[PDB]
Amino acid sequence: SGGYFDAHALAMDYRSLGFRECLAEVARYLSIIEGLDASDPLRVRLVSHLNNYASQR
Amino acid sequence: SGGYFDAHALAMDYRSLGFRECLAEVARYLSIIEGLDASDPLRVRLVSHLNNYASQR
Repeated sequence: SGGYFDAHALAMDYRSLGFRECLAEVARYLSIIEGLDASDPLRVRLVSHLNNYASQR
Repeated sequence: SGGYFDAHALAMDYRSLGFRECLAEVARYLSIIEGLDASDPLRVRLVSHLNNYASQR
């Protein structure tokens, strides 16, 4: 408030970004390395689990 | 360092922490939900890939 900015709260926002960086790598890895397409059961279950985990937090 | 709060350093730590939280959830999810033990090929490759990706950063 006022002339003060909560840079600590801003720092905490990096947690969700780091979490999603890993989520993105999970999707890329499964797709490109493991060769699991967009309809693969495991790929969809795992990535959606991570999405829901992040949203809950 | 110095007499001030370094929000930059804290942000970097939250970023690295968030990435590892996703990695932790991936390992836990595979074990508990998917039922893949610690020596399962897929789980081993994915968890090891992410762990290496993290350290690489």
